[PDB]
Amino acid sequence: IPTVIEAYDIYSRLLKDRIIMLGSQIDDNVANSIVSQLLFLQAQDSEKDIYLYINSPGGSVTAGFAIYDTIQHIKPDVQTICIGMAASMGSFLLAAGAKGKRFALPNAEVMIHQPLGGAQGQATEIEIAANHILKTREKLNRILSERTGQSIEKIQKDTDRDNFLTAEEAKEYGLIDEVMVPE
Amino acid sequence: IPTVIEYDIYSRLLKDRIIMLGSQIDDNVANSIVSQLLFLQAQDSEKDIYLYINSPGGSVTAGFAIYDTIQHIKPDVQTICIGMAASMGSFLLAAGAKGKRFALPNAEVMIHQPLGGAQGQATEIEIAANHILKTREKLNRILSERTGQSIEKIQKDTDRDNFLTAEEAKEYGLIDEVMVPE
Amino acid sequence: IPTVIERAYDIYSRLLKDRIIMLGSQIDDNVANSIVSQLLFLQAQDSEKDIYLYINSPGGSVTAGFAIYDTIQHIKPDVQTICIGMAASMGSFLLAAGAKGKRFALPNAEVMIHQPLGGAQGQATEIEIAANHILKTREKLNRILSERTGQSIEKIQKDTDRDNFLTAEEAKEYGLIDEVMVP
Amino acid sequence: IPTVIEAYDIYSRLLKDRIIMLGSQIDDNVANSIVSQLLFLQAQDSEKDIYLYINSPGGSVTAGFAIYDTIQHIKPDVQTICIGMAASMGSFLLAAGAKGKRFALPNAEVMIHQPLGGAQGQATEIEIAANHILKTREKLNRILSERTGQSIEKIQKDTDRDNFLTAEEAKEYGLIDEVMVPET
Amino acid sequence: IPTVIEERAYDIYSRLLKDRIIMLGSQIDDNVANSIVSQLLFLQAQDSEKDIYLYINSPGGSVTAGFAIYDTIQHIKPDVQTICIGMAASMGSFLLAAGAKGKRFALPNAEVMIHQPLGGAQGQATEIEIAANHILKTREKLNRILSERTGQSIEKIQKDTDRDNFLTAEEAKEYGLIDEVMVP
Amino acid sequence: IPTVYDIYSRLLKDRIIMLGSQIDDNVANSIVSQLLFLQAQDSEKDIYLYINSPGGSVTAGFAIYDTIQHIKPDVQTICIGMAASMGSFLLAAGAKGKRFALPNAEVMIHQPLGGAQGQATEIEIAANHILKTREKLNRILSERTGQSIEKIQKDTDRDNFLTAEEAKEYGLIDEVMVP
Amino acid sequence: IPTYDIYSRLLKDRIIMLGSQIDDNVANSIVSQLLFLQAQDSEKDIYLYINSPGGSVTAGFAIYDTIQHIKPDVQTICIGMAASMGSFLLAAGAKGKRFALPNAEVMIHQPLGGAQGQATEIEIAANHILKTREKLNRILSERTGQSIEKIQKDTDRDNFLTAEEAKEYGLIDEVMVPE
Amino acid sequence: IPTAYDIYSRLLKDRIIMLGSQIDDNVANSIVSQLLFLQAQDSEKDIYLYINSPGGSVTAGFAIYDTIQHIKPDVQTICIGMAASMGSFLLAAGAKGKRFALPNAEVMIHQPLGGAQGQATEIEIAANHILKTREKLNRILSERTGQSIEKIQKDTDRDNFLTAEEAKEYGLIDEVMVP
Amino acid sequence: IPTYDIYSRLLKDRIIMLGSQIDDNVANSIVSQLLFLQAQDSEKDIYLYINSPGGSVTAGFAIYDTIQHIKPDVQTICIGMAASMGSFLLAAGAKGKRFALPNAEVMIHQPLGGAQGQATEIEIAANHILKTREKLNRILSERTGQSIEKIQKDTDRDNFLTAEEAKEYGLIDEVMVP
Ligand SMILES: *[B]([O])([O])[C]([C][C]([C])[C])[N]C(=O)[C]([C][C]([C])[C])[N]C(=O)C1=[C][C]=C(O[C])[C]=C1Cl
Ligand SMILES: *[B]([O])([O])[C]([C][C]([C])[C])[N]C(=O)[C]([C][C]([C])[C])[N]C(=O)C1=[C][C]=C(O[C])[C]=C1Cl
Ligand SMILES: *[B]([O])([O])[C]([C][C]([C])[C])[N]C(=O)[C]([C][C]([C])[C])[N]C(=O)C1=[C][C]=C(O[C])[C]=C1Cl
Ligand SMILES: *[B]([O])([O])[C]([C][C]([C])[C])[N]C(=O)[C]([C][C]([C])[C])[N]C(=O)C1=[C][C]=C(O[C])[C]=C1Cl
Ligand SMILES: *[B]([O])([O])[C]([C][C]([C])[C])[N]C(=O)[C]([C][C]([C])[C])[N]C(=O)C1=[C][C]=C(O[C])[C]=C1Cl
Ligand SMILES: *[B]([O])([O])[C]([C][C]([C])[C])[N]C(=O)[C]([C][C]([C])[C])[N]C(=O)C1=[C][C]=C(O[C])[C]=C1Cl
Ligand SMILES: *[B]([O])([O])[C]([C][C]([C])[C])[N]C(=O)[C]([C][C]([C])[C])[N]C(=O)C1=[C][C]=C(O[C])[C]=C1Cl
Ligand SMILES: *[B]([O])([O])[C]([C][C]([C])[C])[N]C(=O)[C]([C][C]([C])[C])[N]C(=O)C1=[C][C]=C(O[C])[C]=C1Cl
Ligand SMILES: *[B]([O])([O])[C]([C][C]([C])[C])[N]C(=O)[C]([C][C]([C])[C])[N]C(=O)C1=[C][C]=C(O[C])[C]=C1Cl
Repeated sequence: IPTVIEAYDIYSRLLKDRIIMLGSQIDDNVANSIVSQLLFLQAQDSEKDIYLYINSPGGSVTAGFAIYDTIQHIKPDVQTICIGMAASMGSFLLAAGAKGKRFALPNAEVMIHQPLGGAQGQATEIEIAANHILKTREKLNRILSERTGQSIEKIQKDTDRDNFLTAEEAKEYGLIDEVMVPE
Repeated sequence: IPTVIEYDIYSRLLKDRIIMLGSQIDDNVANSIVSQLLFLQAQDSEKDIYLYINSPGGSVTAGFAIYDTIQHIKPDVQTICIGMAASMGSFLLAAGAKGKRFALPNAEVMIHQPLGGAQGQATEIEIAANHILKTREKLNRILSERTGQSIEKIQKDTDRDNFLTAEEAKEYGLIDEVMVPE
Repeated sequence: IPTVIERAYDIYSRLLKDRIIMLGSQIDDNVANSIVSQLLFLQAQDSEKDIYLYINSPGGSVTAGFAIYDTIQHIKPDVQTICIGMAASMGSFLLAAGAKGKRFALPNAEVMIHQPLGGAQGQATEIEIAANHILKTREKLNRILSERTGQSIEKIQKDTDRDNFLTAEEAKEYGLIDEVMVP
Repeated sequence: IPTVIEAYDIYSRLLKDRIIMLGSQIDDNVANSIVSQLLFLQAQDSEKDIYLYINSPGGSVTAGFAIYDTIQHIKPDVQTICIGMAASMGSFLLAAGAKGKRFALPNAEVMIHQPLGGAQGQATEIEIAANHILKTREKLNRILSERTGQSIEKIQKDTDRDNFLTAEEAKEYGLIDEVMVPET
Repeated sequence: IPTVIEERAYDIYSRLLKDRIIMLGSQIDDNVANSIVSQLLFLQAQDSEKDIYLYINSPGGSVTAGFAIYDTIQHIKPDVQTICIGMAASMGSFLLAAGAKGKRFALPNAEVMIHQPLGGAQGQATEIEIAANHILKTREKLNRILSERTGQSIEKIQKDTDRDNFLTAEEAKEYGLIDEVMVP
Repeated sequence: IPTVYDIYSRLLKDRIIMLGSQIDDNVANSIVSQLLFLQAQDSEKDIYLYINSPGGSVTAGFAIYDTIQHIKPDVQTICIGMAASMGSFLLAAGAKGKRFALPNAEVMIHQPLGGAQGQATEIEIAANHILKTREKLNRILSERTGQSIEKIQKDTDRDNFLTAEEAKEYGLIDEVMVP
Repeated sequence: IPTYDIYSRLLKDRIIMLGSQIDDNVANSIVSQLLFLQAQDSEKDIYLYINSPGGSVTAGFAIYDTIQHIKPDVQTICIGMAASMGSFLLAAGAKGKRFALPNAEVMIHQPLGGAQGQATEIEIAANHILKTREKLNRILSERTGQSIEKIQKDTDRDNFLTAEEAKEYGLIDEVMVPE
Repeated sequence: IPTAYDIYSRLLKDRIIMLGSQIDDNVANSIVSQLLFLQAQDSEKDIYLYINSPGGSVTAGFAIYDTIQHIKPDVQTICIGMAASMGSFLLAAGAKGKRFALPNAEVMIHQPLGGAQGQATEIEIAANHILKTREKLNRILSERTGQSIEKIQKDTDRDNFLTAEEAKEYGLIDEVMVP
Repeated sequence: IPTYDIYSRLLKDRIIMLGSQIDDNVANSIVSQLLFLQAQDSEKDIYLYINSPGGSVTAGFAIYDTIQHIKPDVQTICIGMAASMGSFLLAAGAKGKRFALPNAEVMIHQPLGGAQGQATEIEIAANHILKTREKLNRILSERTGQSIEKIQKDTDRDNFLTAEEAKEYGLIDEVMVP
């Protein structure tokens, strides 16, 4: 990763212009970094927009909600820009950007689906894990319904299996507001 | 395994209608035990069969293959716990002919709820959870019928591993008698 | 596996003398070759007397299963099928394949039906060929199961979308078996 | 494998009735056994038909040709019966049965495709390996052309990728003569 | 981890630490506890009166590593606000409840999970007995503290932690693990 | 194993059972089966159980122990090489007056070993189980040897190696077998 | 890497080196570099050197869409090999400013992937990779002037082109002759 | 192993036992069983024990040693190839006057080896056990060879390789078997 | 590596060290160094030391084409060993300015590779590597003055040359005397 001397790595240089790059799977380490960058940018300027680029195959639901809740909590608008692919928790965070400021580039892909997990142990323990993942799915569907304007029942049906959308399809669905046309 | 010349030792016992269940219960063990029970019924439909059980348990469906065959055939199947009858082992111990379920004095019996795993989409985990919960209800109902304990008590007593002495298993209704030396 | 002396038989060979075949494992080509050989042997010994096929199987290969299925339908003797323990996936398909009126399950036996599974890796063209093959296989399985059960192809498709666990009595109601063998 | 006491394993008992079961991948060990079974049966009776059941995903080309050439060499007709699947060298051996006596059961699958292999080393060594596998494909296509009545050009096109056929499609192609229908 | 230049160069976490923010975003082990304790001691020395903000996104971890953090929080003079984002499970939720009373928060979609300790023991019966007594005494200590931090009885905590118990942020507030759900 | 019958099958004809390995469920199943077979052949004649074993599973050992006590024939026990742990427990289980060791055979006694993993409640259950198992073993060994439960508990806290003569003094055997 | 590291020094002159497989980390870096260069000067050309065996389609489209989005022209220069997503990005440079060195190789082929699971899941994955191929073919048609039908046929298997053949194909505009 | 008897079973008919491997519990159980079988067939006729062994477990060796000393028939021992460690101990255990080695056979003597891991107390118990084992081995070897315990202790401090003639001079065997 | 690190210090004097197998990472670095030096001074010679067992053909051609493209002369100096793609790059230096030290070794041979899959795929891979060999032989013929037919025979198997033999072959111009 190259250096820019004004010495910054390229990502730290973009962060100076309020750009955050989410370009990997979402785990607790990534979420801790993204959250810290959001809190830092709010402290630097509580009113100017932040730009969150998303190229992510997804990852942990709780790590994703750390980012989601921080976006909703802070005062600046967070624009979201999908490049490459926003899948699974990636597409959920894309839909979480400020309304009117959610974008995808024309050949970027969006994929939505239901949560996945594992459970092992006594019948009672499997029951607890199943109830938890089902309640998690309900919470995700309810929020995505609010962010897209689609009904919970439609979101549930449309996420039963992997569902791949073009940028234009994601706009029609309500996951983004605009397909970004070239400058 | 030694040989007996009039057989491996187990085949020689089978001639006397004794079946030795001395391992974990998987599909291979169940197929063998079921085949032995069917053979013994065909050889003599009226004489008792003796099923010795020293087993840590195993697959529920494999256990039910054995359980349903015991209940289906005409001869009574006596069950004799030696060493340990745990989990599906204790369920099969309790499945013997009423009045003919035994444990040796220092044999141990353990009962608990089923265990398993589930991986995949939330919908798939839900299907797996419902299946293991329905399996537990079926096991508990049958154990209630075999012991005389209420389903509610069986559910409470199997929440975690529950180790019983032979005398405790008799009091519980899992066996009929502790076998005294001859 | 114990021995029985009448010469000397292993327990399974002794049951085969009474026209009983035990299918008690996963279904692969080696198992299918053994089951088919036993069926052909029994038909040659007596083309009129019933055969008893016990099934305790988690399933396996579709093509290995169809070697067994087609042999059952081809030979002259009726093949009774008896589920003990579990008949899942290709196991339940073969259970439903027994002579009509002579398909049985023990009371606590489990039956599970679902759609085929597989894998494919390589170029897009190769993945397409593999996808078309498994989809055509599912259509064939559904058509036969409709014929064996009396259910419509549309209902079978819906009911096999995910793992579907049936009790012996439910399998009878579904048309997969004819009777529960009650003690 | 169960035993039959007349003591035979089940396969030895079928071999007494001139039935050979090919139920695995085709490698040198399987070919050696099948060839030995064919030679034995001819020695027992040079006039009576042999029955070769095929449920195979395929395997080695040279092991397959050991079986193929033995079938064509011996005097008895060898009937071939596809159950389950006959793929790749398996479908080639299915087509090698006596004409008029090649069968598939109704739900059996047949798959044809081109040979596969590997090559590693110097450019010259890769060239030799490529020429060998290409010549092998030409040999297979020519024989399959003769067994099916299809042109070499059509077989080449139809085997470029994995090509799955139903039993009825295999009859239409000329790989088998009849679909064995159940009395039922 | 990006850098911020103020020239003094900070990683992003060092920059937040300048504003008295500590980020606990991983499993809790001895290395993590040593870092957190050191940060808490550093912040107390910089200003013994100003609040500290401890963000918690953690699946839990070692009980003794957790108590190093817990005891340091209670020992130092500044109030430590705790803020759950994502998930506070197991030793994570214990530390969430350890924040200054009135200053324990969770974000609206954050999850809190409470349960009993887990461990392992191998060796002689005497050794297994010692390990069992130790983990049971550890559980009693945890329950007693959680009773004091939440206002719930020890008997209720024991029952509610028998198996994994997942709470929403609002349920955690009702339980007494936090004081408020932080609204946007 | 040479043929005569394999060598062990030939000894079994003379009512000799060789326990010469670790004790697991498979070994216990075989030994129990041999004991039941010998009782069915002749319910009055003595059985000879040779023991050279490092020990093994407690429940597998109790399957053997309870069968010895259940059947009618006396079972003589003969320690050759080593009888350790559950091996020494079975040695002490032979018919009183008919428990032997060869002069250079070793006997070792110690407490049970095991594992426990999971929630505190699960660890508690496993600990209680292994502790009750030790109490059961000590009670029986007390009855078999004449030593108090307190002495057995103290003496099995760690590995305790005994010579044949020491095993006789302890009450684990009745006689050291002289040539 | 010698010392700015050498790549950072080239970046000062608006030169980006894509010299590896294309994964999400590489795409994130290239996109960031492109965005940085546009912010420094929105009018001056950028030079993207490509020596790559290919990689992820979505990572490649992150770079592709950023190239088309920003205002500066991006020249592409193939050195060594541009294969698969590498050759797609080569064709993505500003028209008239796509180059290859005389002995550089270009290879085009269809996408590859995997699918595992239920028949329905395999169907979804197959449809996805097939739609991805249609999208790639459509864009490459626009970039080269070849028809979608021709691109489909020519990418059925690995198709290796010399620099001059790549110019004839329309993937580049000129073969770079020595200065 | 050629063949109805396998070759070893055929030799056992002539009262020949072949010890041709490392000595573990399985081997000891087999050798002991063969010795008991031969005594039961004929309590007066000599037994011939061939030894080609690198050694092995001390307790397994003593199961064989004590059985040799217990039974009524004389056991001749014949070293072919090598008798090392417990192998040489068993060679010396044959009937006095009937211990042989072939001319090019090797004999090796040394002290016991083992391992210990755990608490200081556990290491102490293991050390005391192996030291007492060494004392027992040296005492018996002194009786079998006529050498003093002090000399055996010195001569086994490290690996000590003897020719057949040296083993005779030492007292481990009685005669070298000449062709 | 002591520390400018020692290599960065040599680069200031227009010296590039190629001291490893040739893969894409190494080629990317060498190319960048060549472009940097040309931008610093388009007229002064560059010195490329080569101690390499060879490596990827396409990575080698990235370096080869950059050497031929830039304006400064690139001197090549073989120390230790130049094998395979290493010796190809040695021969690629400016004519009159290709050197080897007296005990350095040069080895030439044909390309190597692998191919797995359907017969058609093996055919494509075989054709590709054979065309690559033809391309390499043609360029080496131009750089050495040997016929393509002679290069083909001489590279059929591993062919080890002394520095003096490499000079006689035309792979280098001079053996560097102390
Ligand atoms: B996506 O693959 O990023 C998806 C989230 C979408 C549905 C919004 N991520 C998950 O579902 C993750 C996948 C793991 C492999 C990281 N699952 C969880 O975070 C999770 C949630 C709840 C439970 O309860 C048992 C388990 C799991 Cl693993
Ligand atoms: B016991 O440990 O033998 C127990 C049976 C008792 C409760 C009667 N066995 C099981 O519960 C087995 C354990 C496996 C490790 C073999 N569990 C099952 O057979 C089973 C049943 C149902 C499901 O549904 C998901 C899973 C499993 Cl794994
Ligand atoms: B069951 O698990 O036995 C199921 C069959 C049911 C639906 C009747 N078996 C399969 O679906 C098998 C699973 C493998 C792991 C053995 N799948 C196939 O046999 C099969 C069929 C078709 C294709 O085309 C790509 C692949 C596979 Cl793997
Ligand atoms: B099929 O998978 O049986 C196929 C034969 C068909 C085309 C008639 N088998 C092969 O192509 C085998 C595959 C191996 C994995 C066993 N390939 C060969 O026998 C073979 C032939 C020629 C060459 O020359 C290099 C290589 C190989 Cl591997
Ligand atoms: B939680 O998973 O963070 C939980 C703590 C809660 C109940 C407050 N953590 C533990 O219980 C840890 C889990 C390990 C995998 C790190 N357990 C211990 O720290 C611990 C405590 C006491 C004993 O005594 C044997 C063992 C263990 Cl492992
Ligand atoms: B000895 O090592 O044979 C000993 C028995 C003596 C004390 C009579 N064996 C055991 O203690 C075995 C050791 C295992 C490694 C096989 N332990 C058990 O059988 C046992 C008993 C009880 C519990 O409860 C947790 C566990 C175990 Cl593993
Ligand atoms: B090339 O090898 O870079 C090729 C892209 C060309 C055709 C433009 N890359 C791929 O095809 C990659 C290869 C992976 C091994 C990284 N494939 C994908 O990115 C991809 C696309 C779509 C699907 O759907 C199932 C899977 C995959 Cl893996
Ligand atoms: B020789 O290698 O056979 C030697 C015996 C001679 C000295 C008579 N064998 C041993 O010393 C064996 C070696 C093991 C690798 C099998 N040692 C023991 O049997 C033994 C004895 C006592 C102790 O106490 C801790 C340990 C061991 Cl391992
Ligand atoms: B030398 O080992 O550097 C040699 C180059 C000489 C002949 C000028 N390098 C290769 O031949 C390399 C070897 C690899 C192990 C890196 N081969 C290729 O670069 C190459 C070229 C073409 C093909 O087509 C299939 C494959 C390979 Cl691997």
